[PDB]
Amino acid sequence: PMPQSWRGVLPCADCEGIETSLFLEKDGTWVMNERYLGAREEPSSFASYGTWARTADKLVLTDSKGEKSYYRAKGDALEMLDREGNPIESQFNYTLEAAQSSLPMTPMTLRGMYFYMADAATFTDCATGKRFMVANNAELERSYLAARGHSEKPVLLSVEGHFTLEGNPTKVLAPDTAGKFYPNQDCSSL
Repeated sequence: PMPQSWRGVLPCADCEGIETSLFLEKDGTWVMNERYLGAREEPSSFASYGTWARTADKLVLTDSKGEKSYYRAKGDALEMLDREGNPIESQFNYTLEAAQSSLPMTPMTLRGMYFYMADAATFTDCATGKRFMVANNAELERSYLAARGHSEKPVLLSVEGHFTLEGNPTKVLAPDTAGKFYPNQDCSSL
């Protein structure tokens, strides 16, 4: 009671990965194929065969040259082990590699002091105190005015938006939703 064909891509110390496929045959023989993605090696792939014996859950593969290797089949998974039964493993990191890509377009929420005047909207962000330009948007500007009443003062605003590049190439806040102005409050309040 166990499957007879396994696939998977394993880590390559010198490439994108190794396309691995193990085939367990009825006649107690096996054949393995390894293909190197992103190869800089002559034979982009090489296969191996031999006979296999399986104990309870363990599996021992003896190749065409008598060289052994071990696996433990837990479900649909086939784990590579050392002869003691421990799984062979590698430690993985989490590092962002320098690359160049465009500013995200995913909207995020922002809390800031919005201020519009003479076709120029600015938004002093409560969180970083930094102040960016807000892409012109009729409705937003209307609402702002309608909320600042008898005063030319900046109004707290909560809007969804993302940063984009505009002309004058300069960062600018582009709204993604109607705003929600809060006239009486400022950043400190809640």
